[PDB]
Amino acid sequence: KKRKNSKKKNQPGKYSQLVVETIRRLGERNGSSLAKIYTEAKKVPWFDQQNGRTYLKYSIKALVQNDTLLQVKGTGANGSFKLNRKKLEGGGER
DNA sequence: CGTACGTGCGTTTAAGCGGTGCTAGAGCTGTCTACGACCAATTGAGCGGCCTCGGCACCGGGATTGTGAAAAAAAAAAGCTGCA
Ligand SMILES: [Ca+2]
Ligand SMILES: [Ca+2]
Ligand SMILES: [Ca+2]
Repeated sequence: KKRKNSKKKNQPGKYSQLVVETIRRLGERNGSSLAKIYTEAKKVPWFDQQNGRTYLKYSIKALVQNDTLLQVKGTGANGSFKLNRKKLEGGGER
């Protein structure tokens, strides 16, 4: 349907998935923080201890831009990120 | 319940050792006089004694500040549902 419309929607990577799973899994409040999600994110056996935190940082920055996720205050530290996916297109928009 | 610490490995580092070589500077000696003790005479700073009057302790009255109770809202929290 037209040009740059009805697009691929490439499935996110295992860390970007873990960020979303973890945010919903313990999410019933006004925001889930970077440091919070990291705390039991690393409980997962395949999680790369040395870099994982940085991967989760890449994910959250991209998920917010995607409009998959949204920040309650979300500048640098604390941030707090609620999945804003609920009331949206869900299919992508420019 | 989360992870900071303790353990134990293999790998890396530089302390420790014994030695040599060089000389700064610690420390000793001898000399000589500037400086401090000691003294006697002089006298004025600082002592005790004494008097006074204004600060400050104490009081009463009023202004002000902070606390706690009760009632009522805002909010998290909890237990309760069917679905999916
Ligand atoms: Ca702790
Ligand atoms: Ca000397
Ligand atoms: Ca006096």
